[PDB]
Formats: sequence, C-alpha cells, structure tokens
Amino acid sequence: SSSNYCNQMMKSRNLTKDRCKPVNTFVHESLADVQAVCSQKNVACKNGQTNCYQSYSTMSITDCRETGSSKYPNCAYKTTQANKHIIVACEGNPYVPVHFDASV
Amino acid sequence: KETAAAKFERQHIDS
Repeated sequence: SSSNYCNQMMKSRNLTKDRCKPVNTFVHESLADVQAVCSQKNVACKNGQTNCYQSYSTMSITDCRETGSSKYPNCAYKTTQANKHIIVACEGNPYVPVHFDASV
Repeated sequence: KETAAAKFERQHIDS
C-alpha cells in the first residue's frame, strides 16, 4: 500500500482500488509505438489462437507482482524493471492491442 | 463505458 511505483500506479490506474490484482505489466513506450506491434511478428498466443504479435525490439517495462504478504485492502507489490519484447493480442478495426500476452 | 482497447491502455501504458 506504500509508495513504490507499482503500489502507486496500480491504485491510480484503478486496478487495486477494489481488489488486489496478482500481476500487471506497465509498458513505458508511447501509445502509438505499442499500437504498432499489431503489424509486427505474428505468433500464437498462449491459448493457441493466432492474433498475437511480438515486438521486433525490446521495450522498457515494469512488472508489478503481489508479494506473499499482500491482502486487500493492503495490496503490496514487488516492482521489477526490465527491457523485454512484448507479446500482445490484437482485435478490431483499427487492429489494436486488447490483451497483454507476455514479455520475452 | 470502457472498450477493450481503452482498458488495455489504462492498465498497461505508461508513456
């Protein structure tokens, strides 16, 4: 519940105001550069469907994962920063990211 | 209310 980036951003973005979400990834890239991944390398999603795409380059990402001691209302996260390729599932028109499948 | 694309942005983009 106290001031590291993940506790702060999970609350501000309305992920932990009414529950503790176990994991979430934030991508520190411009929205249009993340939207550009939907026309990059097509791959299978973890679920086997094929509307997933992997970024050609690594992107700056922060992984937020609940500690073993986190309990609503006191959600607590471990913050891990990394540069990884992201895999997103895309839908619609415009064909835009709707789910974050993984980082690699 | 929020589309799936809007929800992705709110939950995962921090430009």
